[PDB]
Amino acid sequence: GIGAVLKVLTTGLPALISWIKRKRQQ
Amino acid sequence: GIGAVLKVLTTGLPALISWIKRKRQQ
Amino acid sequence: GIGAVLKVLTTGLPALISWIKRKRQQ
Amino acid sequence: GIGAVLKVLTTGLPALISWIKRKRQQ
Repeated sequence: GIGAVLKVLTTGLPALISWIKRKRQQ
Repeated sequence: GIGAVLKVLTTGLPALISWIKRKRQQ
Repeated sequence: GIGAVLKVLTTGLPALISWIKRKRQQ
Repeated sequence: GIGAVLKVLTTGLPALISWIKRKRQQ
């Protein structure tokens, strides 16, 4: 439920952002 | 991984959004 | 603040998910 | 666009996360 969602975001969002930026450059 | 973050975007984020909206009208 | 964030997510998240899936296949 | 969604991931999503956490402890 909410708590596991938050925890995935907190940990996993920074890598996602990096990735997406890379992909966009390419 | 991206894969884990990606599954939360598709299922836990939408429900979280609806949650936030409920709490804002309270 | 929160309301503009939500509104960007609601509208913009489905396209983001599609995109990311495509990129991952490639 | 992705570009618009991407800026919200980087600035409005983190603050929203902190918000949710405040509301959950209430």
